[PDB]
Amino acid sequence: IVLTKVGYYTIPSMDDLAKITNEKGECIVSDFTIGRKGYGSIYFEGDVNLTNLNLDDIVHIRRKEVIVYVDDNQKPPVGEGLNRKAEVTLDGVWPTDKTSRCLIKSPDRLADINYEGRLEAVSRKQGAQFKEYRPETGSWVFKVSHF
Amino acid sequence: MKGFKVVEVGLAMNTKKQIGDFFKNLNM
Amino acid sequence: SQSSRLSALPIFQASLSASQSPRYIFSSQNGTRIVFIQDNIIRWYNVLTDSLYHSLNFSRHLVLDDTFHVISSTSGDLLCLFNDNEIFVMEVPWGYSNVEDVSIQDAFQIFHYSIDEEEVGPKSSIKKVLFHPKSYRDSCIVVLKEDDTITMFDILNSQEKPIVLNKPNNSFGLDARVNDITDLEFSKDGLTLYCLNTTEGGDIFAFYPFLPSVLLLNEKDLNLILNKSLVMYESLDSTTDVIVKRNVIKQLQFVSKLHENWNSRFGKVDIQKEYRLAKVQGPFTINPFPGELYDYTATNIATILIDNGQNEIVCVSFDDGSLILLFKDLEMSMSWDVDNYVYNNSLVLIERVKLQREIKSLITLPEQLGKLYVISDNIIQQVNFMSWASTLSKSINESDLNPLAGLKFESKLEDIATIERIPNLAYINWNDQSNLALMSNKTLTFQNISS
Repeated sequence: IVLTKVGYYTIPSMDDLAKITNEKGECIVSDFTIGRKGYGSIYFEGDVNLTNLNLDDIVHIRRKEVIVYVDDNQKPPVGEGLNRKAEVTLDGVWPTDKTSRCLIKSPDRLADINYEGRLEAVSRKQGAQFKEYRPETGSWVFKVSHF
Repeated sequence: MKGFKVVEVGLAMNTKKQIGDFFKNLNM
Repeated sequence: SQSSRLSALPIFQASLSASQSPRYIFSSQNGTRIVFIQDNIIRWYNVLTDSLYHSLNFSRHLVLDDTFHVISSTSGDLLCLFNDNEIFVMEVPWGYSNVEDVSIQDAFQIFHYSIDEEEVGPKSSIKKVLFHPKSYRDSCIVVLKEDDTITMFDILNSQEKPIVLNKPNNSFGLDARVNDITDLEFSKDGLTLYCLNTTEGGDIFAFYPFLPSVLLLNEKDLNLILNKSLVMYESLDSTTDVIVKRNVIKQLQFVSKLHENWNSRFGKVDIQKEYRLAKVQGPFTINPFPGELYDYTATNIATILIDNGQNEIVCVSFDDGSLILLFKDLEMSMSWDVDNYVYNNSLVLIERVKLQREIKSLITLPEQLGKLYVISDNIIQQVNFMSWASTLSKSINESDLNPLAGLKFESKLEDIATIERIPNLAYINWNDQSNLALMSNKTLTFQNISS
């Protein structure tokens, strides 16, 4: 297990993962979470098999987007490595003004233009399951069958 | 040296940009 | 009515018509040549050469119904027929009289394609096809799919694997590529491809440069691009961001190469694959922008020329049955590697036109400048902005912005005809005449145009 890259964390954190690490190197915690502070977070519910997995090359979180497993290189089977179901939360997601590219963060205009559905139809078309969109933090959460 | 057409092109280009400001203010 | 010879002509009449096999009509060469397709048979009449119309039956390969749309390249030389599943490109037999030969009959079935040609898996359906304006001898077609994928097929080359721009992403949520494209449209420079996406209510993106296998480029335009390229280079300083500087240099190089490999005779040039692959530039900035339009979404987009010096005006449809006329005020720079390039992607909202009816689809006939045909609900109105666009056109070359003082920017919105089914159109110049062929399903009206 490795987690360098600036901002990235975990729940349980990397310290709380040094304790629950099996007497062989078999780290398998349940209700695991990760993500870059301020950008997003991916919540893997239930049991997970983190048995020595390089998070540095597995998870990436840029604004409005997320990447799990660089491509499909070592992309473990559906339910193996990390290629399991989860609940992503990308934050700081807002529409932009057409005159000054400004971020519309106003819960009003946000609701007037219905950023909701627009963001939903993008989850639909992405094979994911829309969940919700919190205006205040520009949080957009959706569920995916795998990664 | 000296430019002939290319110069004209820049003028044109610039002018379109000038026109840009027109409509930006002409409204609000 | 003087009923001397309008609407009545050899090529235009044909009974034994089936209440199915739709019919289409296309002009060509300033309303000189004509192409008529009915009962799966192509008719063509040259109002200069030909004494009588000649035909061809292609029912052997294609059985037209109502899933198909046909379009003809501007040069008129070709025809493309497609549906949400396959593409057929046929070469109109101009000069040919007899086309009976069952073998020569096939020497016209130039290109074929069917989505069910990709290995296995989810194959997305075709959303629109276009002929690439400057694709030397109409050798390239642009196919847009549901997965917003834009693909260029070189019609005249098997040895040419297609190029696929704006490919899908393995990510999640918004990324780099342009998602949810509702309409495609080429710039009047024929190097830029505008895209109208919905995701954020509707914004404009573009592909500069969007190139074909072989470029059709005359000398006038070779220089123009080349000059604009130098002016760009000349304008680089120290405030210029690195990425921009980079592109502009790369641009001047590519174009400086177009100049070397330019074919003086024909007027073509080969464009090596590298330059062909390009990432989308955008979103463009529309300014000012009506607060209302944020509720609605964009419907279509069209480009209307207003002279001959490629000075055009972008046009966008909206849910509220609203139309907006934008003007590109800044010179774009070509881009390639850049994810989310935006350097100089700006438009200026000149005017707004409310119609309140449903805006089905925008259409324009090249031949007549500053004019746009909006297919409302059961109407077809001709928005004519030549009132001010002819003035805007001078002020551009005169570098004189005074004439635009207190000028009123209102498009003289007229009304063509009534229809139910979204019609077909064409420009015929019959005896120094502005003729607008209106082909609804059964209907087949003919009219005149102011000028």
